[PDB]
Amino acid sequence: KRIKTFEIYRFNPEEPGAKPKLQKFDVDLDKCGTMVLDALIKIKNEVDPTLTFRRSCREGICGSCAMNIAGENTLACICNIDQNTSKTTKIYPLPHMFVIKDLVPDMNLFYAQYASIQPWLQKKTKINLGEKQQYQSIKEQEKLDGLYECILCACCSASCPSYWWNADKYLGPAVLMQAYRWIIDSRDDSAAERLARMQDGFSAFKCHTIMNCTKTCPKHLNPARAIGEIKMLLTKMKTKPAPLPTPANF
Amino acid sequence: TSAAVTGAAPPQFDPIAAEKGFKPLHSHGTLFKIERYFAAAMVPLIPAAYFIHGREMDLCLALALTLHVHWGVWGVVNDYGRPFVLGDTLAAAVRVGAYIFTACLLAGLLYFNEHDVGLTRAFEMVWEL
Amino acid sequence: SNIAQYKVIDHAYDVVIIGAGGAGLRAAMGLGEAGFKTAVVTKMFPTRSHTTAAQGGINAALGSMNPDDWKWHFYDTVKGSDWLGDQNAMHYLTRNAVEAVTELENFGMPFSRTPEGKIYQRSFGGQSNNYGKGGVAKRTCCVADRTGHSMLHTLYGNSLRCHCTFFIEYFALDLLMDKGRCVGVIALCLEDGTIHRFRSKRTIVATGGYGRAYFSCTTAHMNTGDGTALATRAGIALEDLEFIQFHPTGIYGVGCLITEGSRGEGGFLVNSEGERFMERYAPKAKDLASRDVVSRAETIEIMEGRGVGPEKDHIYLQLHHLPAEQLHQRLPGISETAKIFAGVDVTKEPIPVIPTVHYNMGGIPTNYKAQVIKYTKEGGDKIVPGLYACGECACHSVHGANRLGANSLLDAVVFGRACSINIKEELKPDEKIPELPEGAGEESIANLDAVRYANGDVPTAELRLTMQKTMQKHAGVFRRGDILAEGVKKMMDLFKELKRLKTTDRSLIWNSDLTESLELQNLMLNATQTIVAAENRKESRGAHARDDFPKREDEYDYSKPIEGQTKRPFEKHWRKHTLTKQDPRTGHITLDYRPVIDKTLDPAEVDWIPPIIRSY
Amino acid sequence: EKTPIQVWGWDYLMRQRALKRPIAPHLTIYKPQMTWMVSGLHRVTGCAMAGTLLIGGVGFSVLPLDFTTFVEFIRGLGIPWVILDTFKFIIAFPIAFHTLNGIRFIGFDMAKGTDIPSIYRGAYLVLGLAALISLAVVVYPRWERHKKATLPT
Ligand SMILES: Cc1cc2nc3c(=O)[nH]c(=O)nc-3n(C[C@H](O)[C@H](O)[C@H](O)COP(=O)(O)OP(=O)(O)OC[C@H]3O[C@@H](n4cnc5c(N)ncnc54)[C@H](O)[C@@H]3O)c2cc1C
Ligand code: HEM
Ligand SMILES: CC(C)Oc1cccc(NC(=O)c2ccccc2I)c1
Ligand code: SF4
Ligand code: F3S
Ligand code: FES
Repeated sequence: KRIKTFEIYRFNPEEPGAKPKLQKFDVDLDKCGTMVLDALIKIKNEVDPTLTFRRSCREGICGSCAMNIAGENTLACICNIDQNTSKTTKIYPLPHMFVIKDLVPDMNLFYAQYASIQPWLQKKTKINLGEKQQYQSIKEQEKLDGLYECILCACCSASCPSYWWNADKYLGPAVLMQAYRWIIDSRDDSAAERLARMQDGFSAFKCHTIMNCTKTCPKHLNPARAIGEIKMLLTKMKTKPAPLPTPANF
Repeated sequence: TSAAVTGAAPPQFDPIAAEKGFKPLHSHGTLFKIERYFAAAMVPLIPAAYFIHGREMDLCLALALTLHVHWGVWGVVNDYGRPFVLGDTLAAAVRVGAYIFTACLLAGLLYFNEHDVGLTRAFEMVWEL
Repeated sequence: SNIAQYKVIDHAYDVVIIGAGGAGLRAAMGLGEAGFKTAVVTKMFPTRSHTTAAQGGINAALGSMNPDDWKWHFYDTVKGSDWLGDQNAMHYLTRNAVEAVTELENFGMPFSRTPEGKIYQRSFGGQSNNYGKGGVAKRTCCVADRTGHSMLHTLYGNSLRCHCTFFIEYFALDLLMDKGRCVGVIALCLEDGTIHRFRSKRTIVATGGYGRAYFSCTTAHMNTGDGTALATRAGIALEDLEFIQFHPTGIYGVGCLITEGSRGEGGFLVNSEGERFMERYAPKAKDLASRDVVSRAETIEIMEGRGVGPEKDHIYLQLHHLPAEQLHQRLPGISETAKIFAGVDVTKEPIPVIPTVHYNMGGIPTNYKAQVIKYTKEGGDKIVPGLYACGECACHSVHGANRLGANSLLDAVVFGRACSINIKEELKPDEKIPELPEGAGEESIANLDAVRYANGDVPTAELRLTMQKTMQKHAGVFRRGDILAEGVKKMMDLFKELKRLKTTDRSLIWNSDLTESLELQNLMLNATQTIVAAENRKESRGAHARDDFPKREDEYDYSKPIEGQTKRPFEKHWRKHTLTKQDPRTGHITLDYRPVIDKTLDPAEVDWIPPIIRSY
Repeated sequence: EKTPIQVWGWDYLMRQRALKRPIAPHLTIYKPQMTWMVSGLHRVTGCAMAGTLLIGGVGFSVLPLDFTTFVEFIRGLGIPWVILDTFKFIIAFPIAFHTLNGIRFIGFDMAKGTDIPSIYRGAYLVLGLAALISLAVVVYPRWERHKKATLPT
């Protein structure tokens, strides 16, 4: 048998005087799926049902299982288990987030911030909600690629040392890329008002180009590039192009 | 058993309700831009001072480095002078201390260029060793 | 409630939605827009909902690629159902498609585009122009590979404007019933172990499906059929549960869905010969035949030794013959998923795939307005006051016996909206929030405690598995009356093993041992009802295929001409909805049967579609 | 003054405190990566330099000592020539690397060079050029001082 050993952060808020721990669990790799999630499940089901984590989609699309494996923030469900058994693989929750139990962090500041950007299409001319399609060219919509893929997993926000130290004022890479996904949407009018909401010295500008976000994102996306883009926009070094005009026959 | 107490709504940011009555404008934008333009300008200066020395370069190094390091430490200070970890008065004392650090820095350099060898010369004298 | 204390917490809402996927949210938006104090209860953050995992698209006759007609879509949808579909509801679904999907775009859903700037549409399974006479239709609006992801994130986004108040990671235990009327929901808050009773004039059930009833599925770990469990526990009979869709192309080893979009963009299935075998099983639509026909096609090829791989037990889905510019523009996610899970460069090798449990056309019965219904033989469709259901958890029935590809995201948005629309126009503000009856939810709490401290020999994960394993073997793609009977026999035994449950985690705060056990109970209800229904349906229709009854039994023989036949009575044919009534504690199920509604909503708008032979 | 969300955020931090919930480990556990190491370095150098200018400028002013009698004190020790030029190298590198990486980061501020290959190339290039310039500026004159000691007149 090939026995992999995991070091898995524990915390029980129920118990009095309780302090975080690290617990070793041995997993027979031959009786277990390829992915780190698989091990956690195996361990929960066969060894310790009190082991507590988030999951849904088994394919890397929900973002619920985001955690810190092997030092980096990734999704457990598409992280291959490290086959070499002389290593112990370490599993902590998303760094610098308040925890509830084990690998489940309080995710609500994250969410509130994503509400703050107003993640929905705005138009300065009231539209008849069902009636016809907004024009947008291919080129225009292709600006949304690498931006709309974000699954809200928080891996990157929780890898940003600035968002560690100032989660309360600096929005962080996840929420900021999404703020930018609605800014450069040609179908959206309110670019100016969106930028007004993060003018101050913390909201956007506490990005100190550390780059751990674009690195760690398990979806192969780039927030540091999007933020950079916001800085240019926020300092008038650039502007949003106006929407390509909606052709007569449409 | 179900003998119970009326609940309340869970805390939750209402982005529209928050929007009513907050308009405020303080663009850090134009301030950020110049901090960078200034660092870009210092790129020539740093080697300019490798080659050309004197009491006049000592002065421009002393002025650029005072102003750049002012904005430097200020940041570092806002990044770690956090009220959650320090509580406001003590953390506003770190904010203020970023300015004392700027003013002592200059004072010290000016002195050093006026009643001592100067920056460029001081560098020469360690490189001669 | 015996052996512990529980903080109960009471709330008063106009309408309470259990669910925050497609259906759930679209309903919430319309309600909050129309003014209502709306509360949304969901056991996971709404973006993690299974809707986010959807891929291929959402159907509407936008005509962005070629002229189109919602009546053609209507047609294809009914032919889809193998005439188990309620045509009034299938009418509402398709009439309102163009508008529903336009809204999504008007909300900022970032659809892929045509050169003209319009919403891009791809081809898909079981669709056609001119009422089946024309070609392979292009109705399936897609955001590339990840249509479900984009749609849900958009709805969620726009649900922050509607002032709808969210309760995130609350596990719904039961409906709060007061003499046949629903006055709310009771749930467990995971963050603190508090128990919550929501009083509300309405309750919309939008909880998704029950894929995890089986060993292998494309569904998420959270597809546990809670909403159906809830209804079953409120004494509501569930409809059509035996109709379980096997998506033709889930990845062999892992169940991860590979989209039908990948065929409708030009991919095909291939056997061990190298043959493109779907040209035999369905000459007209080839690899875009309906889901039940394709899956069965593969399943035979496996049986008859044309399987592929080491053990010859899956087939290949081939895409490498397509341009890479098209493979990345149209199938980027499954490009990546096939890499991660099957080791497959999709532009050079084929993907190992195999039919896989995917959708649940069955569920909570409703009328065209999505109002839950109970059925008597002699009184008929009697609506349950206060309760509504939509999305996978419902059986409207818009899918009957076979769900069409890209019709569910549609059903969720359309009938989700329909809930808000139908409630605005039936709920007036003289009526106040229902006062709870005394002892409301006391039993639901009793179950919690019981499961929470459960003692017995058999742990909760062991039982789930043998549920899942049993079900995979006995209620599969091809079924027989003896296998099924033996499968009921085993399932009803597993229901009894529930009393010997072991749990281990004793906490109230974020206890996944506990909630997964609640989920297991819920899954048993669905699985037991699913199989007895399946065991008794002595015919073959849609997904449900009996080897030992391979004909589709309708009122007439629709393969002879019709004039000069005599209508078989209700009791002797099978063109009816199966109804399953389970005593939750004993587990005993009794069947009943309910006529299929054939009228459209308005004959001056569209003519009902008579049954024929289903030939793709 | 704060945005509304930043108000919310602080109120959030207050609950998190009051619930005596722990903070998930971070620097102790996060993998070393060229992304952040180098940021760390850029600040560490940036700061050290300022600190030297302050302890220097102000130090020599508030002391009876001056810079000339300091350079004799150390010379007096007559420490080996390799050690000295290493201390020189140590002085050059902060100035070089920070100056270089300073421009790098200004790219990152402008969305430029932000993909992972650019991030890693950028990193190495800037560590290289800085070390090269630091090794040149130390050695080159010391090399000319050996040419002086032993050449033809
Ligand atoms: C892999 C995959 C791909 C698909 N692709 C497509 C496609 O391309 N096109 C298409 O039309 N259809 C597709 N479908 C079908 C379609 O996506 C689903 O039928 C649809 O997403 C269902 O939406 P829903 O809101 O009814 O439920 P879901 O999206 O399943 O959401 C269920 C919600 O109910 C909540 N819930 C469940 N139990 C409880 C409880 N006890 N308490 C509180 N809340 C609870 C959950 O928290 C969740 O928020 C796909 C399905 C799968 C599995
Ligand atoms: C010669 C060209 C230089 C350039 C282009 C430059 C550029 C920059 C930039 C862009 C930052 C911001 C980094 C961030 O936000 O993370 C910065 C920070 C800083 N710089 Fe420089 N710099 C130069 C030289 C110097 C010098 C000579 C000193 C000497 C003391 C210095 C001290 C600092 C300090 C203290 C900071 C603090 C902020 C931080 O690390 O976050 N810099 N510099
Ligand atoms: C342990 C690593 C991953 O993380 C850490 C830990 C401590 C400090 C830092 N780095 C900063 O704090 C930092 C550095 C440069 C610019 C802005 C910052 I906010 C990173
Ligand atoms: S960006 Fe990459 S990492 Fe950050 S949230 Fe979106 S997906 Fe998760
Ligand atoms: S990790 Fe943090 S500071 Fe900027 S580029 Fe990345 S967000
Ligand atoms: S469980 Fe969905 S991202 Fe891993």
